[PDB]
Amino acid sequence: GPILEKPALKNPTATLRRLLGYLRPHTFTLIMVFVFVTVSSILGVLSPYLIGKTIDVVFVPRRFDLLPRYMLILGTIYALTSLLFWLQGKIMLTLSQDVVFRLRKELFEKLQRVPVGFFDRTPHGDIISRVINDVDNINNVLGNSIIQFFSGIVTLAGAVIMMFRVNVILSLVTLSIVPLTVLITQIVSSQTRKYFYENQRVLGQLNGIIEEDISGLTVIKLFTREEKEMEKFDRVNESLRKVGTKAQIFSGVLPPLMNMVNNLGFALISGFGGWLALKDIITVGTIATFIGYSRQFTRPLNELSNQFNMIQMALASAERIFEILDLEEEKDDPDAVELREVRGEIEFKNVWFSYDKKKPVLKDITFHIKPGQKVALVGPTGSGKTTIVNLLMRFYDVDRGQILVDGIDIRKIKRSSLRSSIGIVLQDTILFSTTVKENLKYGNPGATDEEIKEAAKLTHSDHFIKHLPEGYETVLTDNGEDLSQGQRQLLAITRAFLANPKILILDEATSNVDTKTEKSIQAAMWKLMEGKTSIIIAHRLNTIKNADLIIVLRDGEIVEMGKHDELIQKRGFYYELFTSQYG
Amino acid sequence: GGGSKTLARYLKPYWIFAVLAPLFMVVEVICDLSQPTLLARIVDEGIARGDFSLVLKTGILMLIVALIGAVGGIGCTVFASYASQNFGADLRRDLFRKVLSFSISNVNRFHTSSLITRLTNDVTQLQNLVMMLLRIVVRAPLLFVGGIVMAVSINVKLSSVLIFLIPPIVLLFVWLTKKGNPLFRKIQESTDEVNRVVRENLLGVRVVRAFRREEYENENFRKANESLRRSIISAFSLIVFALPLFIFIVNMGMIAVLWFGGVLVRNNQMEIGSIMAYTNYLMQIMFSLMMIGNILNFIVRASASAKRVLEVLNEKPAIEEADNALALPNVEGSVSFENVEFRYFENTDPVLSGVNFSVKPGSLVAVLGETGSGKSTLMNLIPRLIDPERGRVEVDELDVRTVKLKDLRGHISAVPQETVLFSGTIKENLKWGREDATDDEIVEAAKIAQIHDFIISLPEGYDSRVERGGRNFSGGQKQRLSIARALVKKPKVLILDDCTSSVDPITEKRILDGLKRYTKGCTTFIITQKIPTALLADKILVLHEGKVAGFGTHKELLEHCKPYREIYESQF
Repeated sequence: GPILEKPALKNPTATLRRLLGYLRPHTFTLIMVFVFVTVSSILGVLSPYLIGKTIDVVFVPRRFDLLPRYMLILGTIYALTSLLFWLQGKIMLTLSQDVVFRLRKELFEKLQRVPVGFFDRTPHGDIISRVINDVDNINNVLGNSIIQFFSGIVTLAGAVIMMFRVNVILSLVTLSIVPLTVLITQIVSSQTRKYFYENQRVLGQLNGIIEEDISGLTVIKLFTREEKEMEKFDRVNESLRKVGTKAQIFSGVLPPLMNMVNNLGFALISGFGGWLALKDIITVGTIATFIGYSRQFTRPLNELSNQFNMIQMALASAERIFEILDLEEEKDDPDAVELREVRGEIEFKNVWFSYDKKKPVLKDITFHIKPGQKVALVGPTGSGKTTIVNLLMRFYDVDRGQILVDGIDIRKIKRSSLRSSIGIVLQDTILFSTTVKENLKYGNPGATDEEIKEAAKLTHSDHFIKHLPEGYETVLTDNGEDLSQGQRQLLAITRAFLANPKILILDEATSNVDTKTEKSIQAAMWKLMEGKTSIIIAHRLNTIKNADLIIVLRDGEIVEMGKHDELIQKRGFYYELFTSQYG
Repeated sequence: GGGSKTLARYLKPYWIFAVLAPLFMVVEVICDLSQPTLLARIVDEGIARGDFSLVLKTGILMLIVALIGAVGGIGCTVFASYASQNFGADLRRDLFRKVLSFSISNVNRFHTSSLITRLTNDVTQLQNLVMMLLRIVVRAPLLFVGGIVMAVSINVKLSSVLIFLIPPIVLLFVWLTKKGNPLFRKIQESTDEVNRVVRENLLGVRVVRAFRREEYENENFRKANESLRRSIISAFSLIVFALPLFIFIVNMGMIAVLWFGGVLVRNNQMEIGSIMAYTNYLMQIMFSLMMIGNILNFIVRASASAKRVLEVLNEKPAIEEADNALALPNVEGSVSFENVEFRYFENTDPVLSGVNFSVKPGSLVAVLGETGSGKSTLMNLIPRLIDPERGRVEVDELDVRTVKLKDLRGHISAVPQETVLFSGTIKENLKWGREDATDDEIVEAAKIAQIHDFIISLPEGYDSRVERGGRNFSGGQKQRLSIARALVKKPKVLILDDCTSSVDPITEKRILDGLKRYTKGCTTFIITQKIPTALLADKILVLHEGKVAGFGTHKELLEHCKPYREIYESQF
């Protein structure tokens, strides 16, 4: 409703030109629409003039033989005005719609290329909300606000030019309501704004109390807080009762006021008009005509202001969208290389990394994983063992030091070839809203409907898969919401298999998994990990006991390194981290 | 069945506002209908008759009629504001009081999300509905009916025009609504699909990127994009044809007024002024009929709100304290189940069945089982948040259905896996168990909970700020904060879930060890799925698929209890 503050557009004309180049290919079509509004708006100010003339040429001198010629001219004038309202709307509908249809390709494609960090930093819900709203804002202004503003201008100027060339005294009389309108509109809109926001403040508070007390209802009951929460609600609710009244009042009185100003316009035109008529200065039709313009200086003025602010707002929205489309995208090196068929040796050389560049996350990390080796990464929450996964996939780049697969530095390998050779199963697995088969095939487009079965057979997933309602073509609605979590991780394991990577990065949760699937998934991991180098964020005793190398982490620093029995024999931090668990 | 509760009781006490709003609005309507009759009088009886008084006097009169009509409006809006806002406040309050009485059984009937939208949005729609009823619902139909009344009184015969003008418009509105509704529904479907593809491509960007399959998502987005372009282009192509056709009919109607009225002035039946007012009336009838078209649309949606709000008002709370419930000034903390059969939804299978166990006061019992075993119902049954279908739950050998709820829950602390804090400070939250708790006592509790050092590192320490729901603290921080919040309450029974945050660092073991020092005079259930966690407990309640499998120590359970053996195999 009421705007908070005017948009701080960083040189709008620059982003205006940019926006004015999107609809550039349909210039002729946009000119054709612009003459329509002109002739549809001008024709619409002619109508009340003709009625006055008709009154003056047919009705007053009792010349009703001229009536059919006048009614035909009006009738066709009407026909044309409504036929151009269809046109200049039907055309702008698709034109505007195509414009944003593009903007959606561009923004979405920008999303595929934009660095992960942008997604990692801002809460997903907000980026979709702001972007979409910014986009509608364009759409509504390009498809509506621009023509309604312009049409209003030609209409306003039209009705004014004709008024003065008919009678000047009467013109100054009716146009005396304009100062009244503006004064009223401004005073009222100032209070509407003040109480809209004071209301929105309390309403947002009251709704917060409602959303947190319903979601945490159980905690309120266990703590017998019903009375206290009732009190906290009441004081805010009683505060909303009083403010809403004020907000709803001031947002409500402008229409009666505008309608009053209309009635005053109607009166003055009828008094002064009729008085001038007695003095033979104007005619009766002239009064009829000025009646016809008597509401053209209240709401249509307000429309002009509001449409202008909407246009102004749309430029800010265009500016944000253009900044997103200007963000830098991930690109390979000019000399980036495809991955030669190697068994995947991994090395970190004195690497340092941080997300905010202020709070160090990884320090001096150095190790060497040779082909076929099962490596366990252990440590408390903050060890940074979850960050290693990102760097090796190059979702983020290292600050200091160098990471390298098969000797070759990771920043000089094609991002395309890297992410194939290296596979990944995360603790927070992500399935899509397609069938089971389409999810498993995701890792390999050219996978047959026999290899999907065969591989699923090998990882103990195929069992429950066919036991599902629609079997293999079961549309996993809401990202596998109706699946056993173990079954989801089993599907995740199965689809990671089909991508045939030569390096595997695992993180398999244990939280709410039933023991039955649990045996199956760790069997599936084994078939997954065989023939592959496997860096595991281990959670299971049978993987740390069977690891070829364990890298104990703490504060983003490698404290220890060695095999299980050795690291227990050392009785260091790994001892505490282990014996205080499986002791 | 259903309920006799009614939302017309929330408007009832402000009935005076409810009568002055529409009354004041008729004054605006009458004054608005006065104007064209007075104009016609200026010309048919003033101008055409040569007298200036007439013109001057009715001219002065029209101004007064405009100032008066203006009051009626502002009046209507003042009163309708009060009537609606008070209605809203009173409705909202009763809605909230209702939910604060609800049990888990109630909340599960609706959804917590839906319950939120009923006490927020749905309230504001009815508030608006009431505003609407007291103003344009009075304004529009009177202008329509009145305009027709005026038209007819001016010249009955010419009014036949309206019979040809109103049916085509009404039919236009019917056809639009009938053919429009499916298409706008189609828009919301395509809009959603656009949101589906953007959301999944954000939440799963790490997967689609690692799978070198980004172009497939461009292909996917295109389809959702091209669909949104069509469903919108088609829906609105109607609208963009609807409005101009309406204007024409209105226009062509005025053609019918001049023409038909033309023969009537030639035949000395209508003055020219009357023809002029007739146009001004014709337009009041048409544009008001359009407002009526709009009112109807809001009523039907607003009506759905009335139903949802009413379901909440009519819902009876599933957990009732008895009339002569037993006060519990203290509790020792013995806890038993006697043939408990439990199930959250009457559709599904029993979550528990024939569960028999007893726990002497002070025991530290690990309740071990896998997901779906029913181990997590304990937290809900012991304090009376649900009642069993069959069997009884007892605390201190008393059926919990017999004791006062405030007393019972006042002695039991439950720490669920998913924690919820409330806006305010960490101290305010931590004091939820007892206002009169000293800072030393809070620090003691936080220290056991292993969260005191984190709190103390924050700039404002304990008086540091907790945002809505506790959304600004991590998962493990909220969990410990919730553990500390429990300890301050001084529970005589303590039910803790998920062991601790699923594979929490070694410091998980400290909280366990630290509780053991505290659980002196506290019966403590720790619902884990972890063997090591269950090993810190005096005794293990093993649950498999709803029935109790075993109940003893590791050496006993590793012998007989087959589920326990199966669990132990998976973990070692």
